[PDB]
Amino acid sequence: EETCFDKYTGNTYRVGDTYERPKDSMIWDCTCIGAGRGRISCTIANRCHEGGQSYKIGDTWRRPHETGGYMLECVCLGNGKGEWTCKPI
Amino acid sequence: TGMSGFSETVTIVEDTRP
Repeated sequence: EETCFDKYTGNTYRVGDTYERPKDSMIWDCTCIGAGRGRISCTIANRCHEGGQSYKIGDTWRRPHETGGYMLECVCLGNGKGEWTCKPI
Repeated sequence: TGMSGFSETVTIVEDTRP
């Protein structure tokens, strides 16, 4: 069985396993690819890292609008671009 | 009245057994 070991999580994964790796004050979405080299690919392209937190696609959060009169609700869209959008509450 | 943006967008590939 081909595996990947992640030195941060301390776990051994099989090919195709996905998992979270907290690092750099963010959360990386990692995949054990293997490829005969214990190849791991990790990405934040489908997370939003905003207001010091890590959000998955569909997660929401709040931040004040620049005018200060009202709050925004934001949602993480991802789109391989860490895309998020916010509407007034 | 709203706001939108893009977070840091990075992909890392590591060969743990090169």
